[PDB]
Amino acid sequence: AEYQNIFTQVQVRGPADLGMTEDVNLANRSGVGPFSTLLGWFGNAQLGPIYLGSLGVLSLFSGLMWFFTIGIWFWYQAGWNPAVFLRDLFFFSLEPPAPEYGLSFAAPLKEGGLWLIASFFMFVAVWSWWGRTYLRAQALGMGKHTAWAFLSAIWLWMVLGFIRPILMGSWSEAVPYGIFSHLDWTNNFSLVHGNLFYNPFHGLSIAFLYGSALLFAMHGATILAVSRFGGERELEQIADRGTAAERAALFWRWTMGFNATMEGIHRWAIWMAVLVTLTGGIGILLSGTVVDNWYVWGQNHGMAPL
Amino acid sequence: ALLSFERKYRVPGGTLVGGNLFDFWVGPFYVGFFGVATFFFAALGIILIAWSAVLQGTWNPQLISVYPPALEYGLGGAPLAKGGLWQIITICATGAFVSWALREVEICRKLGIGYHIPFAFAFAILAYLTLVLFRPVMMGAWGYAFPYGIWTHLDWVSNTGYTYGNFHYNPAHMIAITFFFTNALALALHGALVLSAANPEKGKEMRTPDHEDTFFRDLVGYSIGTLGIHRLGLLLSLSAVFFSALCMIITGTIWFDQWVDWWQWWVKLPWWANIPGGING
Amino acid sequence: LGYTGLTDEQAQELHSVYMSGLWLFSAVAIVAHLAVYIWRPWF
Amino acid sequence: LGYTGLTDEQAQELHSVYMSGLWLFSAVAIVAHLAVYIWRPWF
Amino acid sequence: GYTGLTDEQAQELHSVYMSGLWLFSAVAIVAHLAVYIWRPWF
Amino acid sequence: LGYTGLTDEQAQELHSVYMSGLWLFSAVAIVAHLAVYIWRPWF
Amino acid sequence: GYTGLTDEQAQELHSVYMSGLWLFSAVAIVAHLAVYIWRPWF
Amino acid sequence: FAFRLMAAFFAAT
Amino acid sequence: SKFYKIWMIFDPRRVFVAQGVFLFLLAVMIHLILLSTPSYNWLEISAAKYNRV
Amino acid sequence: MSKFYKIWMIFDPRRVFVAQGVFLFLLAVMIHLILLSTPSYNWLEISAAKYNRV
Amino acid sequence: MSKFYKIWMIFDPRRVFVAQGVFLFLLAVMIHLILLSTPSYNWLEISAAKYNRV
Amino acid sequence: MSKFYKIWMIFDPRRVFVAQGVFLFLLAVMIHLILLSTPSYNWLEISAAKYNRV
Amino acid sequence: MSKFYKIWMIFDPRRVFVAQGVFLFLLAVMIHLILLSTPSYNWLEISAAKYNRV
Amino acid sequence: FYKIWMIFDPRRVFVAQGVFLFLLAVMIHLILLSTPSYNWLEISAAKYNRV
Amino acid sequence: MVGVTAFGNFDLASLAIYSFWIFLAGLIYYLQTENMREGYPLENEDGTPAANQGPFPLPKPKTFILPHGRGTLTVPGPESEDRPIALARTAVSEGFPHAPTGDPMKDGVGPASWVARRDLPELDGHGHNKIKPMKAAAGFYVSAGKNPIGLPVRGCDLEIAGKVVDIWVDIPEQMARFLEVELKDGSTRLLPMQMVKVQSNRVHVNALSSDLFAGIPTIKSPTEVTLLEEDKICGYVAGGLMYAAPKR
Ligand code: BCL
Ligand code: BCL
Ligand SMILES: CC[C@H]1c2cc3[nH]c4c(c3C)C(=O)[C@H](C(=O)OC)c4c3nc(cc4[nH]c(cc(n2)[C@@H]1C)c(C(C)=O)c4C)[C@@H](C)[C@@H]3CCC(=O)OC/C=C(\C)CCC[C@H](C)CCC[C@H](C)CCCC(C)C
Ligand SMILES: COC(C)(C)C/C=C/C(C)=C/C=C/C(C)=C/C=C/C(C)=C/C=C/C=C(C)/C=C/C=C(\C)CC/C=C(\C)CCC=C(C)C
Ligand SMILES: COC(C)(C)C/C=C/C(C)=C/C=C/C(C)=C/C=C/C(C)=C/C=C/C=C(C)/C=C/C=C(\C)CC/C=C(\C)CCC=C(C)C
Ligand SMILES: COC(C)(C)C/C=C/C(C)=C/C=C/C(C)=C/C=C/C(C)=C/C=C/C=C(C)/C=C/C=C(\C)CC/C=C(\C)CCC=C(C)C
Ligand SMILES: COC(C)(C)C/C=C/C(C)=C/C=C/C(C)=C/C=C/C(C)=C/C=C/C=C(C)/C=C/C=C(\C)CC/C=C(\C)CCC=C(C)C
Ligand SMILES: COC(C)(C)C/C=C/C(C)=C/C=C/C(C)=C/C=C/C(C)=C/C=C\C=C(C)\C=C\C=C(/C)CC/C=C(\C)CCC=C(C)C
Ligand SMILES: CCCCCCCCCCCCO[C@@H]1O[C@H](CO)[C@@H](O[C@H]2O[C@H](CO)[C@@H](O)[C@H](O)[C@H]2O)[C@H](O)[C@H]1O
Ligand SMILES: [Fe+3]
Repeated sequence: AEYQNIFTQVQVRGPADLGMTEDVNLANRSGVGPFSTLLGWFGNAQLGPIYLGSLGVLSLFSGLMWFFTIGIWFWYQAGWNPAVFLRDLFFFSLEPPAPEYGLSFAAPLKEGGLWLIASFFMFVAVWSWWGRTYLRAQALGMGKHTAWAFLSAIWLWMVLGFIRPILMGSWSEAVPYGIFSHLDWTNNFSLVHGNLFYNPFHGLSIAFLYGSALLFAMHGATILAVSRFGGERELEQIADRGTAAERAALFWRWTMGFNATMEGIHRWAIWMAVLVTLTGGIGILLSGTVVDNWYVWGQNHGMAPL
Repeated sequence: ALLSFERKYRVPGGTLVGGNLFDFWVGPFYVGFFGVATFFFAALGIILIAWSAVLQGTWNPQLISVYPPALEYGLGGAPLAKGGLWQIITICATGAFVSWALREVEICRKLGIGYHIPFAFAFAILAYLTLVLFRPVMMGAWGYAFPYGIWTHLDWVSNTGYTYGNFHYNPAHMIAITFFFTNALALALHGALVLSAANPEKGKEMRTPDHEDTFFRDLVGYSIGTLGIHRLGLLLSLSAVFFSALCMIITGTIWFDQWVDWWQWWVKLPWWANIPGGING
Repeated sequence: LGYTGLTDEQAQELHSVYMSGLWLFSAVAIVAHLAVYIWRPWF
Repeated sequence: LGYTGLTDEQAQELHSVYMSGLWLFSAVAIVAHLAVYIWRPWF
Repeated sequence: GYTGLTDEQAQELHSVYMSGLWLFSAVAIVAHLAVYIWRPWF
Repeated sequence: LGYTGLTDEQAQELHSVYMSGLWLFSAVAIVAHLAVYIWRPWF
Repeated sequence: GYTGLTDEQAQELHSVYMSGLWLFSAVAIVAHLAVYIWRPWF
Repeated sequence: FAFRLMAAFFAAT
Repeated sequence: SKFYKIWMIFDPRRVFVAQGVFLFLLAVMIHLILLSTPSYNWLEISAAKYNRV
Repeated sequence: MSKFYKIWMIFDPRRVFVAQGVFLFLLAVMIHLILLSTPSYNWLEISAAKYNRV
Repeated sequence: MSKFYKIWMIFDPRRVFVAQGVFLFLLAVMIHLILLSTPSYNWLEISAAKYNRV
Repeated sequence: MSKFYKIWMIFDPRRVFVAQGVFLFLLAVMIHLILLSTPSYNWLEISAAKYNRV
Repeated sequence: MSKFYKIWMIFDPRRVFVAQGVFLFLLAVMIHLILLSTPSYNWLEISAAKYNRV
Repeated sequence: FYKIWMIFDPRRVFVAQGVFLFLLAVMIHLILLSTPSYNWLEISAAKYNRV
Repeated sequence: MVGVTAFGNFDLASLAIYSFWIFLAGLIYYLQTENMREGYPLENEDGTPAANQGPFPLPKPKTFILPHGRGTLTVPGPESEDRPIALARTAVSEGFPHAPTGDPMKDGVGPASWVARRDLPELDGHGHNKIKPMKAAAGFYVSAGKNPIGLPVRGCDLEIAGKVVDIWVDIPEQMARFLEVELKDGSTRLLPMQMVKVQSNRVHVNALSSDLFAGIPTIKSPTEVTLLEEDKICGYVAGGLMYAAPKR
C-alpha cells in the first residue's frame, strides 16, 4: 500500500545529457540515442551516447570476428540448414583441438584450428575492452577501480582458456564455445578432478559469490529503504553525511553490531565481487596442475572422513 | 559505546510486540522481543551442534556433521543421537532466522526507513525453508534435506544434483545462475564506479554522479542511474534466490528424469524434428 | 562534405600519401605472394 | 529533406565518387569470378 | 503526417523508391529465369 | 475519439489507402492460390 | 464516464466491434458449411 | 503494469 | 442489451490486442489439432486421393 | 461497415502497421514451412523426384 | 493504386529503409542457405557431381 | 540510376560507409569459409591432392 | 583514384588509420593461422618432414 | 454477494475468471479427446470408414 | 604434475590456502578500518569519549576535495552534532532509550531526525543547481505515468491537504525528486517523491495526516533547496510514520 521505490511512478524528460567533457575527444563520442520509457520505468530512459576510440573499435571488430567465427562454424555444423540451426542452436560447439595435438597450432580447422582462430579474436577483444575501461576511466579523471575489478574476471577467464591449458600442456583442456557445450565441460572438469566441491578455492569462490548476492541484496535494500532521505545520491552522502547515511549505518549497527560508511560499503562490495573470480582462478589453476583428486586431498586435509 | 551521531536516534517506539520490556540496547545491539528469541535460538542451535560433535566423536570443525534422520524415519522424530538433533537444530535455525527478520522490522520502524531489508532476508529464509522443509515434506522424508556440516552439505548438493544427471540442464537453475553471475558483475561494477568517483586520480576534485553516468555511457552506451543500480542489485539478488527455490521445488516432485532430456521438447518440434544433420538430428 | 571540417588541399596532401603507403604495402604483399607461389603453388 | 545536412551538389559529388568505387569493386569481382570459373566452373 | 514530410517530398521519395524497387525486381526475375532454365523447380 | 490526435478525414483516407493495399495484396494472393491449385489441387 | 468514453462513443465503438464480429462469424459459418458439405464430422 | 498484471502479451501490448 | 458499457471500463486497445492474440492462438491450435488427426490433414487426404505419395 | 476507418483513431497506425507486417510474414513463413514439411507438397523434393536429381 | 506515397507520412524513411534492407538481406541469405541445405539444389555439390571433382 | 544520389541526402554517409565495410567483409569471409568447408572448392586441399603434398 | 581523396572530408584520419591497422592485423593473423592449420601449408611441419626432424 | 465487486477489483477478477474458464474448458476438451470414447473425430472417421 | 609436499601434507594447495587466510585477515582489517572514517571515536550517552573504543584503531585521515570549490573534507575528523538535540535519558545506566522533551517531530529527533548538512544547494557537474523546479527546468516534461499537477493530496487521516502545483526535478539524473504542494493557506511545501503514492485521482501521503502539512519545513528560496532544507523536510515526513500514528 506504500511506495516501495522499485519502479518510478512519474518519468521526467529534459534535454539530452551529453555528459562531462573532462578529457573526452568529443569527436569519438556518438550522438544521443533514443529514450526508452520501458527502461525509464526502472532506471534512466536515455540511451547513449557511446564512445568509440581506437581500443573501442579494435575490441568491437575483434569481438565481432569471434562471434561470427563461432556462428559460421555453427552454420557449418547445421549443414547450412536454418531449421537445423534453430533446432540445435544450443547443441552446437566449437571445440578445442584433441589432446594429441598438445599446444601445437598444427591442428586441422575442423578439429581445433577454427577454435584457435576464434580464441585469438576473443583474446584481443577482451584485452582491448580492458584497456578501454582503463582509458575511459582516465579520460574522466576517475580512479581505475573498474579496470582492476575487470582484471579479476579477466584472470579467471585467462586461467580457464589460456594459462591452465598451457600449464597442462594441451589446448584440449580449454573450454569449447557452445551453450550446452561449456556446461558439459564444467561438469566433466569437476568429474575428472574428483569432486571440485572439495577444492578449497572453489569453496571460497562460492562463499564470495553467495556473499556478493547477500551484500548486493543488503546494499540495494538499504539504499532503497533510505531513498526517502536522498540516500541513492551516495557521493554527496560521502562528501556531506546526511541522515540517510546515519540511518543506514545505525540500522546495520543495531542489527549486526557493526556497520559501514557510504564510501566503505563500496570497498566491501568491490572486494567481495573480485574475490569470486580471483579465488576461482587460483582454484582452477591448482586443479590438475597440482591436485588431480580434490576428494582425496580433502580427506588428507580434514574436510572429509578417511 | 555510541557513534558520534547515534544518540538522537535512540528513541523509544517502533516495537512490534512489547514496548518497554525489551526496548533497549546491549552494547551496539538492539534487543527487542525478537532479539531475545533470536539469541536463545542461536545459542541453543550452536551448543547442540557442539553436542553432536561430541556424540560423533570428532573435534574437527570441518568434519562435524548433523545428519537428518534416515529415509525410513519418514516425517517423524528420531533419537537425538541419530536424527533428532538435526530436527531440533532445524527448528532452532528457523526460529532464529524468522525472529532476526522481525527484529530487523522493529529496527526499521524505530529508524523510520523502509522494510526492504527484512523482505530480502525473507526471500533468503524462504529458499532455506524450501531446502529443509517444503521439498522434504513434498518428498515425505527429512532425509532428503541437507545435513548441517561444512563439507557434508556439499555432498548433499552433489548427490541431489547427480540424481538428475548434469544438474546444469535444469532451466530454472540456468536462470538462477544467470541472475547470480549478473549480480556479482553488477556489484563489482557498482563498487568500482562509486569508489572511482569518490577517489579520483591524484589530488583531483571528487567526481559527481554526472561523471559516473558519463563513464558508463562512454563504456557501454547506457547508464542505469544511481537509484536504478540499487534497484537492479536488489532485484537481481532476489530473482536469483527466487529461481533457485523454484528450481529445487520442481526437482523430485514435478521432474524425476535426467534434466537434459527436458530439452528434447525443443528438438522434437514436428516441423524440424526429423531433419537429418546437425547434432540431435 | 565538410563533416570533419577539413580543406581540399589537406585532403589531397593526405590521400596522396595514404595511397603511397597502400601501394608500398601492396607491393610487398605481391612480392610475398609471388615468392610463396614459386615455393609451393596453391593452384 | 537534408537529414544528413548535405547539399545536392555535395550529395551528387559524394554519390559519383562512391559509385566510381563501387564500379571498380564490381569490376575486380567480375575478373575474380571469371578466373575462378575458368579454373573450376560451378554450374 | 507523423514524419512531417509534405506531399511533394512523399511524392519524390516514393517515385525513387519504386524506381529502385523495379530495378531490383527485374534483376530478381532475370536471376529466377536463369535458374529455371538451369534447373527448373516445377 | 482520440488516443492519437487524428481526425475523421485523416483516419478515413488512411483506411481507404490501407484497404486498397489489402485488396491488391489479396488479389496477388488469390492469383497465387489459383495457380497452385491448378498445378496441384489440395481439394 | 468511468474511463472517458461517452455514451454515443461507447455505442458507436460497440456497433463497429459487433459488426466486425458478425462479419467474421458469417465468414466462419460459411467455412463450416462448406466443410460439412465436403465431409461431415458427425 | 502491476495493475494489469493480473499470457504476458496482454500487459505487453 | 446495454453491452457497450463494457467499453466504459476496459481500455479498448488492450482488449483488441488480447482478442487478436487469443483468436490467433485458438485458430492455430484448432488447425494443428486437425492436422494431428490423420483423418483431417487435408494435405494428407489430398495426397491419398490423387495418389501423390 | 463503411465506418471502420475510425479504428485508426483508437489504434496507433505506426504500431498497427509494424505488428501486422510481422504477423503476416510469420504466418507466410509458417505456411511455407508446413508445405516444405509435407512430402506431398515439398516442391523441392517434388522437383527432385520428377527430374530424378538424387 | 497511384496514391501509395502517403505511406511516407507515417514512418521515418531511414527506419523503413534500414528495416527493409535488413529484411531483404536476411531473406536472401535464408533462401540461399535453404538451397545449400537441400542436396538437390546445392550448386556446389551439383557441380562436384557434374565434373567428377570428388 | 542517377537520381539515387538522394539516398546520400537521407542517410549519413559515415555510418553507411562503416556498415558497408563491415557487411562486405563479413560476406567475403563467410563465402570464403563456405568454399573452404566444401571439399570441391577447398583450394588448399585441392592443391595438396594435385601436388601429392600429403 | 584522383577523386577518392574526399573520404578524409567525412572521416577523421585517426579513425581511418586505426581501423585499417586493426583490420590488417586481424586478417593477417587469421590467414597465417589458417595456413598453420592446413598440414599442406604448415611451414614448420613441412620443414620438419623435409629435414628428418621430429 | 453484491459486495464482492467492492472489495475485489473488477478487472483482476474478470480476467482471472475468464482465463480459468478457458483453460479448464480446453482441459476438459483435451481429456475428452485423449480417451478413445469421447474423441468425436475418431468416432466420425470410424463411422464413415474415412480412417 | 606438481604435488610434492614440503612437509606433512603441505603441498602448493596448502600454501595457497594459508596464504589466502593471511590475505583475507589483512583485507578484513583494511576494510573495517576504512569503514571507521565516520562516527568515531565512540562516545558515552552524555557525549564524552567512551572507555571502550574497539579492537580496530582509527585510520589515518584522508581528504576529499569537493568539486565546485565547496571546500575540503578530512575524515576521520572532529565530529559535533551542530544542533540542540531535544532528548532526555530514561535511565541512569547505558543502553536505554532517550525520550523526547516536547514534540519529537518538531524538534527533529528519532525517526524525525535531520542532520546539520551544508546549507548550500547540491551542484551538478556544471556547477548549477541539481534539483530545481520543473518551471525553471527548461524543456522538462512528464513522459510517463499520471502527471500529478492539480491532483488533490490526501493525508494519512484521509482528508485533502492541498494541491500539487509543480514537480521538482533532478536535472542530470532526469528523475522526479519532490512534489511542490500548495496547502489551504496559500503557502508551499515540498514532499519527497519516495513518500508520495501517485494514484488515479489523488496523491496519497501515508506518512502525514492532514493537520501536519503545515509543520513541514519550508525553503527560504522558492526556486531552490539546500541539502540542509531537504534533510529537514525528509526527516519530518519520515518521522510522520511513527509520530502521526495516533491520528492514523
Ligand atoms: C558439476 C559442476 C561443478 C562445478 C564446476 C566448476 C568449474 C569448472 C568452475 C566452477 C567455477 C565456479 N563455481 Mg562451480 N561447480 C559446481 C557447483 C557450484 C555451485 C553449486 C551450488 O552447486 C555454485 C554456486 C558454484 C559456483 C561457482 C562459482 C563460485 C565459480 C564461478 C565464478 C564465476 O563467476 O565465473 C564466471 C566468470 C568468468 C568465467 C569470467 C568472465 C570474464 C570474461 C572476460 C567475460 C567476457 C565476456 C565475453 C567476451 C562475451 C561478451 C558478451 C557480450 C559483450 C555481451 N559451483 C559443481 C561441483 N565450477 C569456476 C571457478 O571459479 O572455479 C573455482 C570454474 O571454472
Ligand atoms: C463431441 C463433443 C463436441 C463438443 C462438446 C462440448 C461440450 C459439452 C461443451 C462444449 C463447449 C464448447 N465447445 Mg465444443 N465440442 C466439441 C468439440 C469442439 C471443437 C473442436 C476443435 O472440435 C471446438 C472449436 C469446440 C468449441 C466449443 C466452444 C465454442 C465451447 C466452449 C466455450 C468456452 O469455453 O468459452 C470460454 C471463454 C470465455 C467464456 C471467454 C472468457 C475468457 C477471456 C478470454 C478471458 C477473460 C477476459 C475478459 C475481458 C474478462 C471480462 C469478462 C469476463 C468474461 C467476465 N468444441 C465436440 C464436437 N463442447 C462448452 C459450451 O457449450 O460452452 C458455451 C460445453 O459445455
Ligand atoms: C536473498 C538474497 C541473498 C541474501 C540476503 C540477505 N541475507 C541476510 C540479509 C539479507 C537481505 C539480512 O538482513 C541478514 C543480515 O543480518 O545480514 C547481515 C542476512 C543474513 N544472511 C546470512 C547468511 C547467508 N545468507 C545467504 C544467502 C542470501 N542472503 C541470498 C543469496 C547465505 C548462503 C547463500 O549461504 C548465507 C550463509 C547471515 C549473515 C544473516 C542472517 C543472520 C541470522 O539469521 O541471525 C540469526 C541466526 C544466527 C545468528 C545463527 C543461527 C544458527 C543456528 C541456530 C544453528 C546453525 C543452523 C544452520 C542450518 C547450520 C548450517 C550448517 C551448514 C549448512 C554450514
Ligand atoms: C576466411 O576468409 C579468408 C581469410 C581465407 C579469405 C578472406 C579474405 C578477405 C575477406 C580479405 C579482405 C581483404 C581486404 C578488404 C583488404 C583491404 C586492404 C586495404 C584497403 C589495405 C590498405 C592498406 C593501407 C596501408 C597499409 C597504408 C599504410 C600507410 C602507412 C604505412 C603510412 C601512412 C601514413 C600516412 C598516409 C600519413 C598521412 C597523414 C597525413 C596528416 C598526411
Ligand atoms: C549463404 O548465402 C550465401 C552467402 C552463400 C549467398 C548469399 C549472398 C548474398 C545475399 C549476397 C548479397 C550481396 C550484396 C547485397 C552485395 C552488395 C554489395 C555492395 C552494395 C557493394 C558496394 C560496394 C561499394 C563500394 C566498394 C564503394 C566504395 C566507394 C568508395 C571507397 C568511394 C569513397 C567515398 C567518398 C570519397 C565519399 C566522399 C564524398 C564527399 C563529397 C566528401
Ligand atoms: C481441444 O478442444 C478445443 C479446446 C479446441 C475446444 C474448445 C474450444 C473453446 C474453449 C473455444 C472458445 C472460443 C471462444 C471464447 C471464442 C470467442 C471468440 C470471439 C470473442 C470472437 C470475436 C471476434 C471479434 C471480431 C472478429 C471483431 C472484429 C472487429 C473489427 C475488425 C472492427 C474493428 C473495430 C474496432 C476494433 C473498434 C471500433 C472502434 C472504432 C472507433 C471504429
Ligand atoms: C496451424 O495453423 C495453420 C497455419 C495450419 C492455419 C492457420 C491459419 C490462420 C490462423 C490464419 C489467419 C489468417 C489471417 C488472420 C489473415 C489475415 C490477413 C490480413 C488481414 C492481411 C492484410 C493485409 C493488408 C495489407 C497487406 C495492407 C497493405 C497496405 C498498404 C501497403 C498501404 C500502405 C499504407 C499507407 C499508404 C498509409 C496511408 C496513409 C495516408 C495518410 C493515406
Ligand atoms: C545467424 O547467426 C550468425 C552467424 C549471424 C551469428 C551467430 C553466432 C552464434 C550462434 C554465436 C554463438 C556463440 C556462442 C555459443 C558462444 C559461447 C561462448 C562461450 C560459452 C564461451 C565460454 C568460455 C570461453 C572461454 C573461457 C574462453 C577463453 C579464451 C581465452 C582465455 C583466450 C584464448 C586464447 C588462446 C587459446 C590463444 C589464442 C592465440 C592464438 C595465436 C591462437
Ligand atoms: C588460519 C591462518 C593461520 C594459520 C597458521 C599460521 C601459520 C601459517 C602457515 C601454516 C602452514 C603450516 O600449517 C600446518 O601444516 C601442516 C602440514 O602437514 C598441517 O598438517 C599437520 O596436521 C594435519 C591435520 O592434523 C595432519 O594430517 C598432517 O599430517 C600434519 O602434518 C597442519 O595441520 C597445519 O597447521
Ligand atoms: Fe551504492
